[PDB]
Amino acid sequence: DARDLTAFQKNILTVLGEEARYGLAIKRELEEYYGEEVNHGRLYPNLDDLVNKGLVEKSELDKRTNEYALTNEGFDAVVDDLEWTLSKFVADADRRERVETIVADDAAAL
Amino acid sequence: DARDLTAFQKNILTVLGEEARYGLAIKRELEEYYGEEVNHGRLYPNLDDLVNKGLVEKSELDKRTNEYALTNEGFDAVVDDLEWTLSKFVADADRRERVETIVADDAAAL
Ligand SMILES: [Cl-]
Ligand SMILES: [Cl-]
Ligand SMILES: [Cl-]
Ligand SMILES: [Cl-]
Ligand SMILES: [Cl-]
Ligand SMILES: [Cl-]
Ligand SMILES: [Cl-]
Ligand SMILES: [Cl-]
Ligand SMILES: [Cl-]
Ligand SMILES: [Cl-]
Ligand SMILES: [Cl-]
Ligand SMILES: [Cl-]
Ligand SMILES: [Cl-]
Ligand SMILES: [Cl-]
Ligand SMILES: [Cl-]
Ligand SMILES: [Cl-]
Ligand SMILES: [Cl-]
Ligand SMILES: [Cl-]
Ligand SMILES: [Cl-]
Ligand SMILES: [Cl-]
Repeated sequence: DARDLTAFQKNILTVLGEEARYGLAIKRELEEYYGEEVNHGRLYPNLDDLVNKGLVEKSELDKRTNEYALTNEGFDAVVDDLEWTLSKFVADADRRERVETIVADDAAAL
Repeated sequence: DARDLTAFQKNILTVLGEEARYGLAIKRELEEYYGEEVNHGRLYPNLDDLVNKGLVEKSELDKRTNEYALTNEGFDAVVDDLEWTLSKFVADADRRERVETIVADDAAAL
């Protein structure tokens, strides 16, 4: 089950929900989120874990470079947690309008 | 600091984003999420941590019942996580359509 993942592992999945990324690209995406450095020794063992759990697939481009992508299971985990989060956040009309605005503005910036 | 919370602590904040709740009520909402029992020894020390961080307020009610609610800081942390999650998930028009359906269905069920 994916609901037991650590916050750091879920954030990797969130990053890859946007698009498949090289390991180094995931690291900088996480660093922009956390506002502090993400060590190589924290990211890559957790990438390994998610690959072994069946949530991420690894494509070997070169020695010292790989691309990571969500599996179907991984995407299901991302959508499952988003649904649960929204089921609790969308608690009244004001909350509905707030999310509608977030999504619309996110779309506009694409 | 809020972006450094554990998955369990973030899930507590999510639960209280829906509405204020007694400790016992938080426990069962989390149990429904995880599909497994949540021990008192895990929930309550984490609630105390969130209170100490200023993200939850503990209202001590009559006769040994406590009710927990988000502070303004706690609500900020829930929205900030949701915005980051949505910024990564809403990557194209089909992703936007899926989120908008989830939000609308949730609102309709209220
Ligand atoms: Cl965690
Ligand atoms: Cl973590
Ligand atoms: Cl990349
Ligand atoms: Cl890599
Ligand atoms: Cl790169
Ligand atoms: Cl780190
Ligand atoms: Cl490594
Ligand atoms: Cl989520
Ligand atoms: Cl759900
Ligand atoms: Cl509504
Ligand atoms: Cl709101
Ligand atoms: Cl956790
Ligand atoms: Cl979480
Ligand atoms: Cl309650
Ligand atoms: Cl209890
Ligand atoms: Cl109760
Ligand atoms: Cl804090
Ligand atoms: Cl308090
Ligand atoms: Cl964001
Ligand atoms: Cl989609």
